[PDB]
Parts: sequence; structure tokens; C-alpha cells
Amino acid sequence: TVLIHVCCAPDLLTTIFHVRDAEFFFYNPNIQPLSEYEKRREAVDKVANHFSLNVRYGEYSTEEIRKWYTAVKRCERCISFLLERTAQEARKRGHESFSTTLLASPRKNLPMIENIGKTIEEKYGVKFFFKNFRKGGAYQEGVRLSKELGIYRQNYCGCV
Ligand code: SF4
Ligand SMILES: [Cl-]
Ligand SMILES: [Zn+2]
Repeated sequence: TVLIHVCCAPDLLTTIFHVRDAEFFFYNPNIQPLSEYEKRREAVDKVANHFSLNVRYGEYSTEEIRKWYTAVKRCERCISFLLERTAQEARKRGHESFSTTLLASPRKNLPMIENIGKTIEEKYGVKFFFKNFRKGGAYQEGVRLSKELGIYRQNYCGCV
């Protein structure tokens, strides 16, 4: 079983075209202010209820945001912070692998994410699952499903 960090609903939609049995982990203290975190969270919840996904919602609090701010090249930091928490959760909950929907994400740097994931794997002993999540047309498939579900598609990465 694989625990997949979720950044946003559009990238979750792309991802679920190809992953069959996952637990998802919405953890993003980088997203501010609270109204934007909640907007993104509610869109993920809408996708999860539509497709009966198993999503867990991580901590979002003043403290959690301070931990992230202390951590943040800055995107390398940010992504490593999110995936470290994910791999910690994967070990706690007995998942032998972890991944992230950031791999679906058209803007992001696939080599940098795979490098971070492999480094975190070596630290925690949870296998990092890499996939070209946009491949298989899945990306345009995620767009079509976003439109259909009327899913919030954001306009910036999340942080201030
Ligand atoms: S742009 Fe995105 S990846 Fe880079 S620091 Fe901000 S939230 Fe993190
Ligand atoms: Cl994103
Ligand atoms: Zn995303």
C-alpha cells in the first residue's frame, strides 16, 4: 500500500487515473491564508466523496505553519518538508511506500521531486514511488474531470 501526499484536487484527479489502491494524505501548511487552505481542502474532499477515496487530513495550525516557515532552492525545501512528514506518516500507518500528487503537476520539476523522494526514502525506509503521473494523457483526463466536477483550479502554488 502507498501513502500519497496530496497538494490539490486537480493534481489528485490526474493521479487517480493511474493509482489503484492508495491512502491519500492532505498536508500543506505552506498554503496561506487559512481561507485558501480551506478552499483547497474542500475541493479535495469533494473529489474524495465523488470517487470514494481514502483521504486523511493532516495538521494545519499556527505551530505547523511556523515549523514550515523555519524550514524555508526554497521550493526544494518546501517539497522536502512536505514529503518528510508524508514518509513519517507512511511508516506510522504501516504503508511500505509513499508518493505525492506533485508528480502530476505540470509546473513542477520531476527530477528535483524524484531526488527529494529518494533522499527521504533512504532516511525513513519507506519506498518512494515515482511515476510520470501526467503521462497516459492522465493530465488532460484530470482537466476534463476537474471541469465536470466543477473543481477549484488554483491560480498560484500556495505560499505567500
Ligand atoms: S512556490 Fe510552491 S513549492 Fe515553492 S516554496 Fe512556495 S509553496 Fe513551496
Ligand atoms: Cl499544486
Ligand atoms: Zn497540486
